[PDB]
Amino acid sequence: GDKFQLTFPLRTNYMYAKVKKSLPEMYAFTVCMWLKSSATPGVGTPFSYAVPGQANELVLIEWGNNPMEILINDKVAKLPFVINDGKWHHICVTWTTRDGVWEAYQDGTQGGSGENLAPYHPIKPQGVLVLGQEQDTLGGGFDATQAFVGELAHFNIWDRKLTPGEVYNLATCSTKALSGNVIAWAESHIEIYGGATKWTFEACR
Ligand SMILES: C[As](C)(=O)[O-]
Ligand SMILES: [Ca+2]
Ligand SMILES: [Ca+2]
Repeated sequence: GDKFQLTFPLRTNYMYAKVKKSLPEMYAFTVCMWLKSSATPGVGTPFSYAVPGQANELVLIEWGNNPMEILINDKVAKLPFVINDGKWHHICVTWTTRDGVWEAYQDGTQGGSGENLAPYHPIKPQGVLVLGQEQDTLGGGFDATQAFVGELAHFNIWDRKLTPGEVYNLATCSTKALSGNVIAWAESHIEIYGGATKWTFEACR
C-alpha cells in the first residue's frame, strides 16, 4: 500500500520516520521521492542515513541559506533542484562509486550531473535510515534547524542506476513505474514518530 504521504507540519527535533529496513553495501544507487514544501530559505532534510563512525553516510539536505546538497560519506555535491514552491515535485539522484559520478533529475528531467563525489567508496551497510531529520548520532542527534518541513511520498531506493526512461516513468506515474528493490514505499515499511502524520496520496492527480 503505497498511496500515502507523510506530512511534517512544523520545524522540530522530534518528528521523523524511521525506515524499518537498512541498506546493503551499495556500489551504485538511485534514491527518488515526491516532495512538497513551502519552507524557506531551505526545506531541510528529506532523509539521512547514518552508520557507525559516519552519521552523514548518505544525506539530502537544504539547510538555511545554503543550496540543496547530497552528502555521501560527509562529502558534498550541490544539486540543481528548486522544489520549495509549494507544489509537488519528483526528484531522483543516481550515483556510482565509479569515479563518483552522479546525475540529478527533477520532475522526470535530468538537470544536473557531476563527478568526484565520494569516489571509490561504496555506501556502507547496516545503518539507520531516517526521513525528515538529519542525524548526528546513529539514529538520532536531530537538529530542528535542519528538519524537513513539508510532505513526502514514494520514497524509494534501488542499488543500481535507473535509466532516464525509468525516472520518466516514476515522474509521470506510469503503470510501468518501478518500486525500489532496496527501499520501497509502503506503510508497513516505516515507523512514524513525534507528530509526523500519514495522509492519502494520489500521485500525478
Ligand atoms: C554539520 As551536520 C550537516 O552533520 O549537522
Ligand atoms: Ca550530521
Ligand atoms: Ca546535524
